[PDB]
Formats: sequence, structure tokens, C-alpha cells
Amino acid sequence: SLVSFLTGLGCPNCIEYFTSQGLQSIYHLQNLTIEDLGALKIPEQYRMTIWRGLQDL
Repeated sequence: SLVSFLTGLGCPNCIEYFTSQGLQSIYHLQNLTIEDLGALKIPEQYRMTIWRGLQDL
């Protein structure tokens, strides 16, 4: 789901950022903040995309 998620959102290149920290679940992924995404060195371009998307779930 994580892999599909980032891909169906158009940012499979963001996958490493999460799996690099041991993040692989969608649950855990939802309670991250916009600041968290930034700490996870995620490109300022996909931050809200992802964040918004995770809010939806």
C-alpha cells in the first residue's frame, strides 16, 4: 500500500525516505506532521501532496 500510495500520487522517488527510516505502514504514516516530512528530507515539492494524501486516509 505504501509503495502503491506514493506511486499513485506520482512520487515513488519519495519511497526511500520512509523505508529508509523503517516506515512501511500506512497507519504510522498518517500521524506524521508537515514538519516531520521536512525532517525526513522529503522534497518540498511533494510534501503537501503526500501530507494531504495521508490526511485522506
